[PDB]
Amino acid sequence: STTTTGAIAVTGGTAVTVAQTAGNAVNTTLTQADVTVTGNSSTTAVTVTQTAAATAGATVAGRVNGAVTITDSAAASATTAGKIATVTLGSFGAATIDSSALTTVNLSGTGTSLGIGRGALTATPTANTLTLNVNGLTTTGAITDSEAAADDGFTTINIAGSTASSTIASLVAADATTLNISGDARVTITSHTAAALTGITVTNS
Amino acid sequence: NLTNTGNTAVTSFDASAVTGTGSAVTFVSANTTVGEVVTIRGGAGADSLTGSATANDTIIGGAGADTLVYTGGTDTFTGGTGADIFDINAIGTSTAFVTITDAAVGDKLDLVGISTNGAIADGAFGAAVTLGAAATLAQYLDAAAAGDGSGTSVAKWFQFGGDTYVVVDSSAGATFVSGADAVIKLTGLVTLTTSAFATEVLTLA
Ligand SMILES: [Ca+2]
Ligand SMILES: [Ca+2]
Ligand SMILES: [Ca+2]
Ligand SMILES: [Ca+2]
Ligand SMILES: [Ca+2]
Ligand SMILES: [Ca+2]
Ligand SMILES: [Ca+2]
Ligand SMILES: [Ca+2]
Ligand SMILES: [Ca+2]
Repeated sequence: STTTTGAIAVTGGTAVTVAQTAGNAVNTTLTQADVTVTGNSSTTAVTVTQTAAATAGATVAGRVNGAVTITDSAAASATTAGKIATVTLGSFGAATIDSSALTTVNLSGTGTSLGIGRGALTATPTANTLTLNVNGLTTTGAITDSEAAADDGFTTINIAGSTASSTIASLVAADATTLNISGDARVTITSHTAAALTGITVTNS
Repeated sequence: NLTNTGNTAVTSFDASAVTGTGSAVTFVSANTTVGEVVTIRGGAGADSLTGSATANDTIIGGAGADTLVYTGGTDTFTGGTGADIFDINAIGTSTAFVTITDAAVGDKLDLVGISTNGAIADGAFGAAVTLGAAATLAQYLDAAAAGDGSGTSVAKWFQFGGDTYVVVDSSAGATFVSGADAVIKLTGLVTLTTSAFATEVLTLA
């Protein structure tokens, strides 16, 4: 259809995958579905794939991407652990994650913004390594560490570019210290805002 | 797992006779007698043995994945068989430092607690510091700490007089400063060439 894909909501599960596609005609624009996943305390992983965005052309099928909102159980808790460790995205509009157990984000395709929050845990976190595997990713806007600003963000960010070029329009990580870009294919960061950086280290081929 | 708070006369903890795959013994010395000889013995289990900053702790795990904790003073560590972790939580002096007697392939060296300024290497950081035919321990230390550790702490290592040493430089000048720079002795020649830094955790290869 050209009429837009209606919500998708998931609650609970050991692992969640929601895979949208868009198959609209060559001169139309379909805008895709808003996704919400809310883990229960078994939810280790979440994946939210969509069809890549494109501009409606003569022979180009047009797609806009849906917002994604991922939330762990213990996102609002001061003490409870949190279980969502890995999140995979494959294109996205205004995406959010909120998990104190988050270590890995896998990115892919066409994105608008990712905001990463960690759970409102009051305890000072000890493991603070964001692994950020990219592959064919392009971003309109910012990957932000929303937690770093007023709370305890990631100190070391690792970006592993893989099998295709990636371009992050903006990377905002106010508590970041080390930044290591690794792997297999070009990673481009058009603009970082990471005032506390003491080193950047490319190891990428 | 034995809570030991306020048991300050204890100079010998001997859990060595204990027996299962995982009959895991936890102990923390509450001893505060300055310059004491304290002996801490683990069993067949994956044990968790912590000394006192006050004390010259001899700590010995048995079989299994032992964690031996350094707090201060002249300590002697022996994790027996198994993947032992030597968790270094204090800086020490140039005289009061930890000697690890039997560091072998599989054992780890957790330096998270001496990352004074930032967080260690993260690479496989492994070319030994080499000095002249009659270089002194004092010289090898100064040589190892030559760099700038003010914004970012760095690991180095060397071999002097038949034993292997690891250093954390957290300072400006090419003086190893007793206070904030740290040395760790390892009995014997152990080659850390190929061995790699996990987070701030060195796994022997
Ligand atoms: Ca928060
Ligand atoms: Ca907090
Ligand atoms: Ca902060
Ligand atoms: Ca043991
Ligand atoms: Ca001690
Ligand atoms: Ca052992
Ligand atoms: Ca061992
Ligand atoms: Ca530690
Ligand atoms: Ca120095």
